[PDB]
Amino acid sequence: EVQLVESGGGLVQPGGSLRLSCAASGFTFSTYAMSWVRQAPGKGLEWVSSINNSGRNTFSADSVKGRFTISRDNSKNTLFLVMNSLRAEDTAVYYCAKDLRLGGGSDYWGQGTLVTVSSASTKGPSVFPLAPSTAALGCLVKDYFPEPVTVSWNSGALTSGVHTFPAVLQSSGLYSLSSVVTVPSSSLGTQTYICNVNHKPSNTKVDKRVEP
Amino acid sequence: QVQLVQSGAEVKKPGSSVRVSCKASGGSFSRYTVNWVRQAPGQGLEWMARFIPIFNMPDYAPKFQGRITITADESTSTAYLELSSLTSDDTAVYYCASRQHHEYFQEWGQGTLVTVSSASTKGPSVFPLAPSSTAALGCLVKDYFPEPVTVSWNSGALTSGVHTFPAVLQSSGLYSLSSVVTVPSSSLGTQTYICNVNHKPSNTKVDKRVE
Amino acid sequence: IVLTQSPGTLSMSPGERATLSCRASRTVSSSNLAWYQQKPGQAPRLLIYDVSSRATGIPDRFSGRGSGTDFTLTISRLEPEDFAVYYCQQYGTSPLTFGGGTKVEIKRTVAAPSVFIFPPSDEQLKSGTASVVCLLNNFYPREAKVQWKVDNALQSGNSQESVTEQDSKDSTYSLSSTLTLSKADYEKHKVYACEVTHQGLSSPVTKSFNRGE
Amino acid sequence: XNLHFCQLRCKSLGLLGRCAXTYCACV
Amino acid sequence: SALTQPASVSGSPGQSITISCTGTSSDVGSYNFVSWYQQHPGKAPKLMIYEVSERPSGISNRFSGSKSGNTASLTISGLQAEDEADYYCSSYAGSTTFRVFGGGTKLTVRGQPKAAPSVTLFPPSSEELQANKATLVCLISDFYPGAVTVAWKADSSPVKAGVETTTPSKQSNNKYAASSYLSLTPEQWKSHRSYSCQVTHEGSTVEKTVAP
Amino acid sequence: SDNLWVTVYYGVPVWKDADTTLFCASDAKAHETEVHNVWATHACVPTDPNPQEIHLENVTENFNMWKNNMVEQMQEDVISLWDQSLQPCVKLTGGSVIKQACPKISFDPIPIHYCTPAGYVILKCNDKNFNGTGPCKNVSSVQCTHGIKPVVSTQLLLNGSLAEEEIIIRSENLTNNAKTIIVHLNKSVEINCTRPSNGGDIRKAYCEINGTKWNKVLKQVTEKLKEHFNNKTIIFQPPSGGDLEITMHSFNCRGEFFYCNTTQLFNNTCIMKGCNGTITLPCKIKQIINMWQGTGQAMYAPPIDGKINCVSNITGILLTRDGGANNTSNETFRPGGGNIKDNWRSELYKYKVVQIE
Ligand SMILES: *[C@@H]1O[C@H](CO)[C@@H](O)[C@H](O)[C@H]1NC(C)=O
Ligand SMILES: *[C@@H]1O[C@H](CO)[C@@H](O)[C@H](O)[C@H]1NC(C)=O
Ligand SMILES: *[C@@H]1O[C@H](CO)[C@@H](O)[C@H](O)[C@H]1NC(C)=O
Ligand SMILES: *[C@@H]1O[C@H](CO)[C@@H](O)[C@H](O)[C@H]1NC(C)=O
Ligand SMILES: *[C@@H]1O[C@H](CO)[C@@H](O)[C@H](O)[C@H]1NC(C)=O
Ligand SMILES: *[C@@H]1O[C@H](CO)[C@@H](O)[C@H](O)[C@H]1NC(C)=O
Ligand SMILES: *[C@@H]1O[C@H](CO)[C@@H](O)[C@H](O)[C@H]1NC(C)=O
Ligand SMILES: *[C@@H]1O[C@H](CO)[C@@H](O)[C@H](O)[C@H]1NC(C)=O
Ligand SMILES: *[C@@H]1O[C@H](CO)[C@@H](O)[C@H](O)[C@H]1NC(C)=O
Ligand SMILES: *[C@@H]1O[C@H](CO)[C@@H](O)[C@H](O)[C@H]1NC(C)=O
Ligand SMILES: *[C@@H]1O[C@H](CO)[C@@H](O)[C@H](O)[C@H]1NC(C)=O
Ligand SMILES: [Cl-]
Repeated sequence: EVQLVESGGGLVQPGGSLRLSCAASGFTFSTYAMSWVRQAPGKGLEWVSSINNSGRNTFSADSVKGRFTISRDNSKNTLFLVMNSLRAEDTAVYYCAKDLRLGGGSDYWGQGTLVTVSSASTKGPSVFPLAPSTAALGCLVKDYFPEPVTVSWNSGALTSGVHTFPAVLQSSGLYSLSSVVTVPSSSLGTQTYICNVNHKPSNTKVDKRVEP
Repeated sequence: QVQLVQSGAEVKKPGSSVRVSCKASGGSFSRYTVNWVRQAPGQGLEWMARFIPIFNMPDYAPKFQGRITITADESTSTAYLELSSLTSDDTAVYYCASRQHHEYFQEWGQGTLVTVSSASTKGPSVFPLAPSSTAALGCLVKDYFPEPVTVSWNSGALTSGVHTFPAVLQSSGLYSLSSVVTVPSSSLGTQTYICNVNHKPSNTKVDKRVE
Repeated sequence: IVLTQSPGTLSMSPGERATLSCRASRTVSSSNLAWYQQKPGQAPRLLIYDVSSRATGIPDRFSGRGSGTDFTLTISRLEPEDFAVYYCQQYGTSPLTFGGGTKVEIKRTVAAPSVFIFPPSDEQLKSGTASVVCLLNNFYPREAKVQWKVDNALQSGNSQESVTEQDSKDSTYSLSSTLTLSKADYEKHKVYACEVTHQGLSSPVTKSFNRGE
Repeated sequence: XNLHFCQLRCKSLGLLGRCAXTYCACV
Repeated sequence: SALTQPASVSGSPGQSITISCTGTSSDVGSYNFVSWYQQHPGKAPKLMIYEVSERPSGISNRFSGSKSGNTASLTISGLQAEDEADYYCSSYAGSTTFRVFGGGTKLTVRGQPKAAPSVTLFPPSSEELQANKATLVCLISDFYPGAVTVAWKADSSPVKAGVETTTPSKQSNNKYAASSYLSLTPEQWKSHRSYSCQVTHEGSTVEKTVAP
Repeated sequence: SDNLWVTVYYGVPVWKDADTTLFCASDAKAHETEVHNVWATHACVPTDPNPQEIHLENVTENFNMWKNNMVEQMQEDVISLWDQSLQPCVKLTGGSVIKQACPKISFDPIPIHYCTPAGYVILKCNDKNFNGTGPCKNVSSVQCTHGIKPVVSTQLLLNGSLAEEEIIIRSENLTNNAKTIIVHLNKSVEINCTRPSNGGDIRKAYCEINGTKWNKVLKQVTEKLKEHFNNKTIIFQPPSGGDLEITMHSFNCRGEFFYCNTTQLFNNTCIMKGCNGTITLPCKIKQIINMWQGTGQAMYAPPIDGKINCVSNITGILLTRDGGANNTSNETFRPGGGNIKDNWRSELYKYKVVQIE
């Protein structure tokens, strides 16, 4: 069976550069036209570039022209994408694809590799309690990078109705998640909670408290 | 099928800009298809603009060179023409016409009357043209703007004998036409006749012709 | 590049071949030239293309040919819905151009106009302007002269006119010369004449009225 | 193309050698 | 996306649905190279149809493509639970455009009924206003269908700025959650009587308000 | 839709000569097992169904077929075509005996077009008796070339285009004898080559040409040559020596490598005992050949069984002049070729890349 394994994705800053590789196997690589198709996280598909079998002719999109150049080493069963002068909008998962014909449909795709173009820095979160006014409480994990964060409640003991939400990337390259657990309005002030948050991406830890 | 349908009639002050649209249906589109031709009132056809493939730029007629802008939205399947710094004799019926394999135009739109003028919209004043010495009579419909006006007689009863004349553009900037009808010498009291004029906006004036 | 159709008007009765032709200034290239039928109130209609190919829809009647600079829009056997204006355009060469057009009028026997005249309307003179209409009804050919006389002083630059698009049944015209002047000047003079030259008149017919009545 | 080998092959037929792309033409 | 697909399409189990793909005459109307792809969450796209109406080996005969003018249609009969996924069309579009993709169509299969979200809104924490900032945590949980409009208010007039809302991901519960974060300085926070999250969900409107 | 949208343009726009990487286009079928199809579906884009030509009225641009980078690129691709498809069992090149698989293939050339990318445009010379160099007065612009079958051959050009008007002579320098002469014909003659299925020498084959229809074309080729060499007695002879690839009409038919003797094609007595009827040229299928691709030798498998047949239109003739006879009331011409770029020139002569801005 055909196999395509993309590599060399990662985190890189605006203006920076990377190179991607696709390892072809299980077919005669040198006879098939190949393509790079990308997908920005949660957006549709975009054709980035294609290359013909011999490699003499390349094709690329206007939104990528003169910065990305597709190439191939037919001796080494490898596909390449040199990605120069990267921008925030270049952030995407980049798929390597074996084509049915040059310009036609792609009948096998790799698992893609993620390229994250972000001028942003590692940081612990800003940890703040979300208090109760039957009754709901919670706790705010603000401005960290990168994903993920692990968070429990009372040494992970409590979970009767926790709901740690999905993270938000802000229009300022920083993620910000909140946590929320349910309670009955007759626990208030007698019982303590905690919501231990840790950002191993830094090691930054805060075992805070939320109270009314 | 292949049919083209254009935006509505418009009225523009001198030294202003007009934009006509032309939507294609049931065929093949692209930018190249639409050419724009015009025709001033009762004058000849006058070609204006196309889109040159390969290069792929607009090419215009010398008359409009710096005043004009041609455009095509491929997904909407619409063409646009944009004429600017308009002058009293840019008044015309603007057609969009589909180029074919060789540049001859097989599909034409229904046309678009752009009436450039610094006159204000106004309803007509209708007056009798009374008989005396077959016998003729008629309705003069004076000082209206813009085109058009309808004229009926006894609501549609009278058709044979009628000659609702083409409009003529007075120096004022308003139009004025006459409707006449030929009728038998002796019916002027026994039979009545009346004229129904209809200007948009926003007049119906139903006038009467005794004597 | 300029292109022209002589003549302006081509008066020929139904079923009469005889034909018109396009004529290029600085020669339009390769057999690259088309023509169109335009009727009153309608958009142009593709007749012929390249030079002799007849558009889908067109039943024969309409032949056509040329090559260098002289392309004949070829009649032979007219019809009731074939009296229209015929335009012409070259594709081949610089900016696409049309040709001023040739009208095919219906020919008939000469008919003098039944000249009708109308004084102004008492409703109008309340506003201060007076409009004197002179109808020329059901005549042929189109060409006709209308002089306005106020106390037999000849008027000029106060009398527009327009004409019917040739009636179907009779194949004749009509004409409205509307003499407009101020009520001030209207009441100052007495006898208002509409002298009509034409073709079917040995003597020019004048129709007159005095101020009420 | 090798021209030497061509010239030499052609001399055997009393002719000079000349490449025709990758081939050997004798004249 | 120079090909237009509908954002979402739904259908009952066992029934047939048709996703449409509309392009120009210089792609879908000029070429029989219309491809169709399936994408479940976090996985490679998968060719269902190629060359308008051909079906690769081991693709269910329930999928089938067709073309008419500039519009191509994907059709899934005997609709199953598993078919819930994103779907993209694609065509060749001449030498310069090369390859266009549709916006994508999110296919869901019906059964579960409508249910408005359980909104929970919190104000800024003083622990946060000690740090001279303010962010309001609007928490949206347990709604279906999975699409919310969030409209924020300041007293009475609306707000466009500081608003950071997330595409709704789906819960273990098989319903949707979301999140909206509005950033204001403590200044503006006090400067108004109230602030409201306002979650529109199939005509409805859940509105929670917080204030000093 | 229907092939070809023609347009006129005036004055604008500026362009200057340049070289750039051209891609190809074809109507290759991705289901076909045939090798040009297999190659072209993944080498070339699908051809546009709405091609566009633009007559650049009142311009004269100079052309030169003998320095045209389009030719070097087609050679690049046609080589890649052969290295992919026609893999010889044994290839003796680069001081190396290269053993790779040589399975029998489905081989027949399809057309490929050459096309400019964004920012560049092909100029086409429509002057109908255009030799190949210098001024062209009916110029036009095109998206891609016409369909060109990459038919690799010698002496006779096959399945190409015809000269529209008169027979054309093409040479980088005609007074130079060492320069090859391409003859573009205005009317083609069929050459019908066959290895018949005996069921026996499997390598014995032949070609049949209507000797009537041919010896007319040749007399006209003679008379056109008379014009370039002041009315002199034009005279044909066999190739005076060299490799079999150029001493014989060598071409590939259905995968097999044909070598045919063109002694009988250039008979001066016919320019009338015999002559009129059918010229039958003796052919020989060969396994060990010299390579047109790079310098070296190669062996392919023995021919397939059954009736091998190709009928090709002869659309041009590659000749070389003799020279030294200048001097003499005579000019001697001999079947030539060998440089496969000359074949691509026989089609790309009228095309020329140019950059816009
Ligand atoms: C140029 O060549 C074209 C194509 O053969 C031909 O149709 C036309 O007559 C020529 N036009 C000019 C302007 O030379
Ligand atoms: C265009 O051609 C005409 C003659 O056909 C000539 O007057 C003029 O010089 C030409 N223009 C150019 C730019 O060559
Ligand atoms: C072919 O070319 C020659 C000019 O060398 C001419 O005499 C002959 O009539 C042409 N014939 C055809 C069929 O084109
Ligand atoms: C081609 O024509 C040019 C003149 O335009 C001339 O220089 C050249 O010698 C011609 N070539 C041949 C082979 O006749
Ligand atoms: C053409 O060939 C002749 C003889 O070989 C030579 O004298 C001349 O230099 C060549 N002409 C050009 C323009 O190079
Ligand atoms: C090739 O031969 C066929 C059959 O006679 C003919 O239709 C075609 O036009 C020929 N092409 C050329 C270039 O001679
Ligand atoms: C080609 O030659 C073979 C053998 O003589 C014959 O069977 C066939 O009919 C010929 N084909 C044509 C097109 O003349
Ligand atoms: C060869 O061609 C001529 C001229 O077209 C034709 O009349 C004749 O019959 C052909 N000969 C044979 C043997 O087919
Ligand atoms: C071609 O045939 C002639 C006559 O049979 C012969 O003299 C000549 O050597 C042959 N050519 C080759 C290259 O074998
Ligand atoms: C040329 O034709 C004549 C007459 O048909 C024939 O006797 C002779 O063998 C032929 N010679 C060659 C070299 O083809
Ligand atoms: C020429 O064309 C015909 C039909 O396309 C084909 O059968 C033949 O093999 C071609 N000739 C060569 C030498 O490939
Ligand atoms: Cl040898």
